[PDB]
Amino acid sequence: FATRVISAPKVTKKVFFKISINGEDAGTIKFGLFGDDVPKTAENFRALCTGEKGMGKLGKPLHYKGSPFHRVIPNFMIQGGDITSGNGYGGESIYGSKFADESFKITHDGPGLLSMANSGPNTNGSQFFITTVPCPWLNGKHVVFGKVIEGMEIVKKIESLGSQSGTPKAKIIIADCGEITEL
Repeated sequence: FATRVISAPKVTKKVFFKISINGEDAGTIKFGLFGDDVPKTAENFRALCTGEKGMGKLGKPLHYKGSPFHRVIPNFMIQGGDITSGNGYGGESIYGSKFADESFKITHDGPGLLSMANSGPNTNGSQFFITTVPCPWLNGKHVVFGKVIEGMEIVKKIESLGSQSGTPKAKIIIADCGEITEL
């Protein structure tokens, strides 16, 4: 029994980041993941929020907790998820290698979409970005797998601390993260 006539992919799992900025609590971003459409990509993100897979092959916990938003470009996107080196060059998926592009069906139609960063075809790891504008030129290059469902004002606050070069003007950390079970 449908309680909303939805114009978007179905949200099948919910996760959250708690954000600190220069060590000060900046609130919670909640995400909904499109697990019916890209289950493997959604599952990778979900597990990295809980840390449940333990230690990765690169010697760091498979866990977003403590990782920074390392590139923040106003009027474009904010990018994070380097859980191994925390500088924008690292990261690891739960699958023991970088994994293939699952689907390009969901497109970068507006702000607040979760999408995988990469370094070419089939190089998904842990790095992700959140759009703050429509980015249709990224369609077919990056796998969209979720969206912000609460705390978009925190995304905008992060975005306002960015720069044209992408170097952020404050230290923005995923202070905590996990799965929303108390649903």
